[PDB]
Amino acid sequence: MQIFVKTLTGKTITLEVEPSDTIENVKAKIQDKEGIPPDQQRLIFAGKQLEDGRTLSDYNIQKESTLHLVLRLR
Amino acid sequence: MHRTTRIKITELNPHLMCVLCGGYFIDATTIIECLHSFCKTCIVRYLETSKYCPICDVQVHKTRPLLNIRSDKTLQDIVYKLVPGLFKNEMKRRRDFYAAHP
Amino acid sequence: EGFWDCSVCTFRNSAEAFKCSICDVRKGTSTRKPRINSQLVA
Amino acid sequence: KTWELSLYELQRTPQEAITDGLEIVVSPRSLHSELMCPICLDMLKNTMTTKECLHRFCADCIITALRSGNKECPTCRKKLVSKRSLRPDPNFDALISKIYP
Amino acid sequence: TRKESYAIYVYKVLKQVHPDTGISSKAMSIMNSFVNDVFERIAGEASRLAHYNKRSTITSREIQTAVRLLLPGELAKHAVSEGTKAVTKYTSA
Amino acid sequence: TRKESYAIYVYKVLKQVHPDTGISSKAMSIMNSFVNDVFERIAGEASRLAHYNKRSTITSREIQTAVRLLLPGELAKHAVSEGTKAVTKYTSA
Amino acid sequence: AKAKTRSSRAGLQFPVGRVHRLLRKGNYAERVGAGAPVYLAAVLEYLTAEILELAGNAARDNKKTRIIPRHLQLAVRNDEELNKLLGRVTIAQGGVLPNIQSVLLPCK
Amino acid sequence: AKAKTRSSRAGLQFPVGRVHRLLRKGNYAERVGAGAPVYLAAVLEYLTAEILELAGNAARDNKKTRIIPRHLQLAVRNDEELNKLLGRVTIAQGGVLPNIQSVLLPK
Amino acid sequence: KPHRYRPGTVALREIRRYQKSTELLIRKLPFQRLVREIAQDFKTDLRFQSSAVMALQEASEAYLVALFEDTNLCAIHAKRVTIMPKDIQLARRIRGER
Amino acid sequence: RYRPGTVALREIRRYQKSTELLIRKLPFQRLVREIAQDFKTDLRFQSSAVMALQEASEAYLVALFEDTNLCAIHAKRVTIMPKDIQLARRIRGER
Amino acid sequence: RKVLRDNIQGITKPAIRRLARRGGVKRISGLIYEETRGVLKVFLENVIRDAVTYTEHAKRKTVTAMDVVYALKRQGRTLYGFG
Amino acid sequence: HRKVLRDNIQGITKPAIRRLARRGGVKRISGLIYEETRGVLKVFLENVIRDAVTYTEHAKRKTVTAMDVVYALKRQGRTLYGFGG
DNA sequence: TGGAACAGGATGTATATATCTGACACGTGCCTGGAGACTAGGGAGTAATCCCCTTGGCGGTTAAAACGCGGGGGACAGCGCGTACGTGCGTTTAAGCGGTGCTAGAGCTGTCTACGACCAATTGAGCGGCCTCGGCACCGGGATTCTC
DNA sequence: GAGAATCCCGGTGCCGAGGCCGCTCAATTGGTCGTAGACAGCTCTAGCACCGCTTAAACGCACGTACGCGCTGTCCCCCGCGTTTTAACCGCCAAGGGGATTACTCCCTAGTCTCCAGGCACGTGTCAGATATATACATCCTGTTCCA
Ligand SMILES: [Zn+2]
Ligand SMILES: [Zn+2]
Ligand SMILES: [Zn+2]
Ligand SMILES: [Zn+2]
Ligand SMILES: [Zn+2]
Repeated sequence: MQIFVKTLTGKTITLEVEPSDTIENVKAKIQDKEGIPPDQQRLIFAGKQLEDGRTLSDYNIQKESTLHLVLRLR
Repeated sequence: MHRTTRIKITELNPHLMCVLCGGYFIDATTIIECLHSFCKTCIVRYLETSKYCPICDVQVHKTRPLLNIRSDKTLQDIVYKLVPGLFKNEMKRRRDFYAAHP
Repeated sequence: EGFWDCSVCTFRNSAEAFKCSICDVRKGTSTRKPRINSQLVA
Repeated sequence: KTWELSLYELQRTPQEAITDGLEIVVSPRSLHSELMCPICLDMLKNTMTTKECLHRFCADCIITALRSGNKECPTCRKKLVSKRSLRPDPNFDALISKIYP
Repeated sequence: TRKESYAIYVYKVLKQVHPDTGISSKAMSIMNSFVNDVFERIAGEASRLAHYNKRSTITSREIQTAVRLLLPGELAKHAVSEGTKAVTKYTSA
Repeated sequence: TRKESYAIYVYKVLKQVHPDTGISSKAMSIMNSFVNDVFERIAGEASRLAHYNKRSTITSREIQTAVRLLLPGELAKHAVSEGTKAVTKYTSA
Repeated sequence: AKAKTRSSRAGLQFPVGRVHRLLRKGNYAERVGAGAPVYLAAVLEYLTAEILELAGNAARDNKKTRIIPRHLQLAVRNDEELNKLLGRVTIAQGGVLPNIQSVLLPCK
Repeated sequence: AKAKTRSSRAGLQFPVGRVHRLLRKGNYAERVGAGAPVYLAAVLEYLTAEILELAGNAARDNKKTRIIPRHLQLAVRNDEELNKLLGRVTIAQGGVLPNIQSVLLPK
Repeated sequence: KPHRYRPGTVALREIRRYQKSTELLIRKLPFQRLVREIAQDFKTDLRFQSSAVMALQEASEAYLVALFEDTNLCAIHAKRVTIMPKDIQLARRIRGER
Repeated sequence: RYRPGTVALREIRRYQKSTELLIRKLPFQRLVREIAQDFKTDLRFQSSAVMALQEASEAYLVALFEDTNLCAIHAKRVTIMPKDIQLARRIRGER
Repeated sequence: RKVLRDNIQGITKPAIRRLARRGGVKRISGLIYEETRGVLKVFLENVIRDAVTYTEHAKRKTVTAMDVVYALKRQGRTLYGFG
Repeated sequence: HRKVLRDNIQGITKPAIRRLARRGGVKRISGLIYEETRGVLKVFLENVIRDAVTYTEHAKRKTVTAMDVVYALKRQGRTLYGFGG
């Protein structure tokens, strides 16, 4: 199960994620492979911003899904 | 090398006279739009009533005709050297004018 | 009318919002959508 | 400004013209520095005068000097833009004509 | 004497787009100047085209080419579409 | 078909100024383009002025004002002088 | 013979007849066609609608109800193609877009 | 009567009649006055003579009996007023003026 | 010691305020007097509509603001934060006015 | 061998004394055709049109390099670097 | 009427500083004021000469906002809002 | 009948860029100037050629002419002398 | 030991002659555009009148400009290093030249037809004047935010 | 944490934005007529594709050096603040200059016809000039030499 994350710089990065994984793990590997601090990341999918305590299966995110990343400096 | 020349002064007097006053060039200033030379007093008195050259009637300036007139030491020395005696007559006149009114 | 979708980040904006709540991109005309080559991440 | 008439100038009478039948004699060095062209250092011919500084030059001399470069007056360093800043001087041409034929 | 302007048509368009918004006199004057300037630009381009091609008449083709030459990108594309639609409607009715 | 150009008159003026100097074809083409550009600029300015003052005629006053607006300084002065001299010579006949 | 305006004929808000008259009287060509005024009016109306929509959005984003030159300037200078079209135009009472070079701004 | 050209009448070398025709057929105004072409022809002749004289000067200076675009470019760019008039104009085969910044010179 | 702001903070505050504001920044009567004196050379006994001097002032301030933006860019390019006449001259020369 | 700079100065004098074109004609023609392919297919070109395009391009680049040199000297350097081009174009108003 | 001499001193240092602040300038040297005065004088000279030429061709004695607009348009400084 | 043309900007060689810089009066050139110049030239050519092709297509022709190029350059403010007009 | 001065070898470059050559300048036929005469109708010059708006002056009221002070931050100069660029050489690539052939398409000519200018009658759209009530400038008071 | 700036809220006033009515002139509708151009046909030219050859120019590599880029230190010159002063601004009045409109008439330019010579396409002889060859002068650099 892979996902695609698109940045505001036109960069699409492929991640190997499990549907049961929570977004905490998602941004964990985001920092691991990109160095983006957790507080600067906002996730957009299906016209809604993901809630902190929710996991992918709640949002019914399927294979080859594209999620948009927004960076806001803190 | 040119030689020493003696010439009639009536030959160049018409080309050395001042039209407005009829006398020799004293403090000669020239209008630069047409390059026409006159006595400073003559041209400054005329310029307060007209904005055109007395000779060729060309517009000297649109607003301030005094802005295009320049005093010419060249023709000054030309007259002082070509004609004899004006320098003595003139400085005697200034001294005898200043000898009574300080 | 109904909620309008953002062109830049696709997050659904309310009909009363004229700049995006996340990316603060001015809403475009009904015919011309706003472009992306305007600013950067920072 | 810088043109107000002085107490002498406002009422001075014209200098009477000398109409007597006398000749004038000039040496070839009487008018030397007054008639020397600053460029060629020779007797002036086809004289041209600048509008702003009223400095006389030989026509060919000033044309060549301006073409070469340094668009300022060779005598007073004041800038002149082109040939249009100069006027011919038939007065001086006639003067040198009778003076040294 | 009368002084013609585009104020009524600008107000009609404004009411069509934003039903609840007004416009001040200075803004209306800016709009009038903008319309006049654009009109002048397009007409000059069309006249130059017609003179270049040895033509004595200005047509919708010349106007379309002038619009393409002047307006950038998407503006030119949509303006051409609107002009073609208006011409087709006028010719049909 | 014949194509008109100012080559003959350019050559006449060149022979008037420099009797023993010739001109190449590329230089002549450049001079022709220069003359056309100046003519177009002056004519456009005169037409704009005539439209501004609500006139239907282009006259020597419009030409003179356009020349003063376009040419800088001494060039404009000498051009005005030559134009007035030519006009008075033509009308005094 | 009921009179129907050409603007209503082509479904436009702009004065097709006035545009035709101005084209005729403007010394652009010896003669003008029939569709040229319609095309020009449609283009002018489209541009006006674009400008007015952007200005209205900008104005009511500020929570006002009147378009002002500041709103017009903001719309024009914030739309890329409109700014390219009006690059050499100065709008009275418009001001400038707020922008400060980051070098001048302090940071950490 | 014998036909006497308007150019000869006004003492000009330029085609007053052709200028009048171009003014009439150029869509500039509804009516064109009689004295308008003479003024324009005289102005064009004066400008041509100015540049041609400068071009000829540069040509004979370089010892080139013939004016070339290089001579035209030198004449135009060496005069401030002509350069300002032709600021946005490119002359083919004209080259550039010889000019190097003093800071670039060897110390 | 009383309150003492470090240099620059008031500068950024003024920058923000004047970038938010839209009014004219030059005095009306001095600008009008300058305009009339400049116009004295071309014609004499001229008269001006108020809208004419208003348009002149608007154009003048717009031109000056654009020139100062270009000068600031030149100054930042030269690794400085202070604008200088060299920056102004370079900006004008590149623009083509000199 | 010469120190650096002498050959550069000689090249500057040589290329400022002459008026010939400095770009290879066939590569320029191929580039022009490739660029034109994106607008209309199967076009034809006149040799004079290609020559005019080349002249305009070279004049534009020469002017841009002059402005770049001015910027580089302003920044207290003698080497031209891309930010000089960027600043020159931004001030000219092309970007 | 008065000779009206020495008027370009009325563009004051605080006004020049305000214009610079609107332009986004943080630090100003001491000679910028003289430089700005010179530049403004040149700009005004050009625009006024063009406007007065238009007015004189119109055979009037009053300079109009439309004349100013025409001068600015000729110079490439197109201005909106004044007709 | 042609298929596709590519890498024709490369034909604008580094020695040619150095020659242009020398005519411009540049003494020392960095390494990225070549790429920057290639991009700038590509943009300029794109604009001019687009305008010229628009003129040609309006003329209902299939050959781009020097008059079309001159008209495009004049429209862009780059008046060019020597090729007609 | 270095640093200023100088001589000799190498290289670019203007100068002095001879080649030959392709473009410049001149002569000719003719045909189309410019000149001479004449008419007529409207654009524009000229004179008179109205009243709109520009100029000039006055008196308060402050808002803003001018002047001086202390100090900290930024501009400028000197130093060191190591990295990117100029210079030179040998090899490889392909551009420029001269020639051939084919044909798509630009350019010119005849026709005839549909389209736009021009004139009349008219009637409704748009401009001028008036009037009113709500949106925005300014007022004051808290509350929040940014600096030092 | 103290202090100055600026957002947030609520009142108040006032003036101009928008709606309404009358008139008049300009856009509609209808018809005619002359010619601009749309289409078909033909010609010939110049743009494209190809060939081979020669050598000019681009490529790749190596080396030394000089110049860009921190880093430090100093000192001087803008910045921020307080106090004095000055003239900008606003409200008011008054006069007349000239911008804007109207009416009359006259003369100047468009349009038509006829005539004819000025300039353009075409053809051709000759010399200005690019190119080649050789030479002496101005630049440039490194190695050597004398003084500190
Ligand atoms: Zn005179
Ligand atoms: Zn006298
Ligand atoms: Zn968004
Ligand atoms: Zn002098
Ligand atoms: Zn001499």
